[PDB]
Amino acid sequence: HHALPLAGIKVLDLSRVLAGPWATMSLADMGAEVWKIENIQGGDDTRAWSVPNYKGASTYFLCANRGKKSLALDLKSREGLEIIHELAKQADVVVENFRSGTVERLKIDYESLKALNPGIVYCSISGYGQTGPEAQRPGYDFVVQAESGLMSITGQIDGEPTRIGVAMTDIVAGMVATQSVLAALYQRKTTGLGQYIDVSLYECALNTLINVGSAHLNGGHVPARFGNAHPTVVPYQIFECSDGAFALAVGNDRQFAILCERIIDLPELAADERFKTASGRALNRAALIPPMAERFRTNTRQHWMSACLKMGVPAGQVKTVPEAFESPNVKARQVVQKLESAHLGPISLVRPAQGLKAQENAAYKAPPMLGEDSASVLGDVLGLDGNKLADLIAAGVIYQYQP
Amino acid sequence: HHALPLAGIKVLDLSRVLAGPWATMSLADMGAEVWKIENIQGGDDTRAWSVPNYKGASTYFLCANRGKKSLALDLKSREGLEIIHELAKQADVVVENFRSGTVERLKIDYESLKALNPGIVYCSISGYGQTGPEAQRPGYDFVVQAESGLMSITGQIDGEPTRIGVAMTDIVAGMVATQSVLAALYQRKTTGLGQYIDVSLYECALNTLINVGSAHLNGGHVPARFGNAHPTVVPYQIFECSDGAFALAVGNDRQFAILCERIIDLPELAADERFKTASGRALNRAALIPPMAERFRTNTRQHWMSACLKMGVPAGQVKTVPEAFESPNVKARQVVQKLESAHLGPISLVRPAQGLKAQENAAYKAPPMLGEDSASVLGDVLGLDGNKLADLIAAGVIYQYQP
Repeated sequence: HHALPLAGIKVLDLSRVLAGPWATMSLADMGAEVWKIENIQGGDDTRAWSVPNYKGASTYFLCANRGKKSLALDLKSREGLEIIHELAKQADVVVENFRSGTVERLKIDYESLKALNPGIVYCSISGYGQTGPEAQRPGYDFVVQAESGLMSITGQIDGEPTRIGVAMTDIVAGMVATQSVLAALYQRKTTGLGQYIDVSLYECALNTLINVGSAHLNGGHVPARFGNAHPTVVPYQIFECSDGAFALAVGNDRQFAILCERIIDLPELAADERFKTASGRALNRAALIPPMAERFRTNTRQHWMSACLKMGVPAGQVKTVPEAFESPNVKARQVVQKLESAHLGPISLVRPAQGLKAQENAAYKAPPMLGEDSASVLGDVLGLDGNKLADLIAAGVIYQYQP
Repeated sequence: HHALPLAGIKVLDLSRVLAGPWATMSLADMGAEVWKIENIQGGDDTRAWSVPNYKGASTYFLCANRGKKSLALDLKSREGLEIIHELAKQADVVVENFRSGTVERLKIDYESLKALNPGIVYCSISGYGQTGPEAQRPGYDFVVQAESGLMSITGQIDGEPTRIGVAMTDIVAGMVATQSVLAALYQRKTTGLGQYIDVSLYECALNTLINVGSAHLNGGHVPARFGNAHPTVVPYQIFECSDGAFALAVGNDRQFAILCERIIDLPELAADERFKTASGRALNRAALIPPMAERFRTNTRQHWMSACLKMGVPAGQVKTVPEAFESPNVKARQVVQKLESAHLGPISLVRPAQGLKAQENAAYKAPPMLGEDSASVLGDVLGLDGNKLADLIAAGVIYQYQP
């Protein structure tokens, strides 16, 4: 109905776990055809992560594999490699995040596929990059959160370093890789040529240090833990109320004055030279927060949030994940999306966030069962007849999901 | 030397704070020319956030404004709007994250600029989107972390919900917006037309719930707090050693067996049916972790990490941000980047993570001073002569940084 930007782009998706699979899911969400190549023995690693499960299937797998066609294949087999190379001749993009040396060992490395298809955009996501001393080193989100410095600044001030409840660095690396693939496809419209992309999970994590890292790199400022407070914006933190906590976020000097004179009734704070400007509130933070905290404990959370809403002071409340999906805009903008799996029935996912108009009424293929699309991809893309498909199954080269 | 993918792309950057500025910095990192339009009174909001500062300048501003030309301008002035519209006729992209209704009030909204330039790709980043009940509502990273459910799952199990030490959701929204702009530019090479993009910070945050959200949406599983543990992968968490903590990450059943039989010397665990598979280790987590934790306290952190490295079990250590920038690959791959500011001297930043080869030897403009490039942009892009530039300065329409 509404054509998506990447229609006609074909992706040979060798990725697994989360970082790569999120990149190719995103390319699919923007209109690409994705051929998820999976090992016959269990396929993507996330398929084995069956705690929790929906109707016996990994829920982890569901979150990053919308819109993909699953071809279960024996990559080490002689016949399986031939299939990969025939598909690479048709492919616009290749994405892989195997351990170091795997693609070379399997002859699906960039140089091998480049000879088959010089226009191919080849994207490799690795823990620490393809060069340097730690190139051989495995990359996991939890390790990168520890070593990137994200954990050292996250958590309670006196508490221990804390990880994020999700694998945020893998998501970031997948989003960065999506940018790289898109920009290389854009350049290919002129040069006609592909190229190799080396995305590093660790460098993606370092990029997320933003203001904390730039202060360290410029002036040598040593990072500190601020808990639920911010290191530069004040008052920008959680405050305790009589019945519970609420998040207060003032961005500009005008909002702070409104808070003091119209909501918490401490007009002297807005008059004080220490607290008038945002730079002054950070310096004199120690003197500003305590009187505010005392004032907030006098009323309930709903009282303060209603006052903030009337007066225009940005405030929010800590919501559980189930509460978040009940928010008014989730219902209004139809954020939660219903897809139909032939075998699992309806599957609900958060819709793509790119904000392209052609995505609103787009119909998305549900996350595939292992090998759900083996015969469809081989028939449509390579023209394999029925007889050849039966030979491949008998030899164990391919697997097709059977109800 | 090495041409970048977006060379020749021109961006009219009206964004401020972090989400938008990160999107246009990324477009600049991939080769675009960016015209950062800033209010004469202080410019970007981050410029006022001078705690911490380097040589008196905001370090926060430095992290998201590499590669941009700063034009200090009075957007409400009659002459300033004319400049914006003349630049929009030359622009390939527009990016804005003003409060709701600002662009309409200033006549820089999408419909106004679309008539000037039908090919313009217009990207608007908002807190909750451009439609629905909360469209008028302000969007701040701290509020979205609270309300998206990220805080409810992050932090110690018995502790209070905790935010991330950086504004991760704004970074994610900027990265998503970069994808949207790129995909729309790719489609424009065929259709010849621009389009409007509506990126929602809140929906970008919901996308990051990945496996936690998909389990909730499929099977109604209620999320729980796991602290430094993972909800689905075991043993994947922090363990205490005699002298301190270390992060252990086993992804596959083979690594778990090696850990038990070759490192911690608890071979019975690998033999137990409960702990043999990853799905079984999550179910029987309560019985597996305690014996492992007891075993780790018998030796030092360095002993266990050395053993993990020899045997191939992925492990890591919690590093401070300064420690992270001393890691071997940061030095080898030249991750930290030195730029020259005319007025601040050398400025160090983390290099772009897209992994394009043309970025390795690219030279990047240092983050600009307010109005550092006002005369250069007006002269080069609009052909304004010296006499006209002097009139604009005298009337207060533009500001040029003076040493």
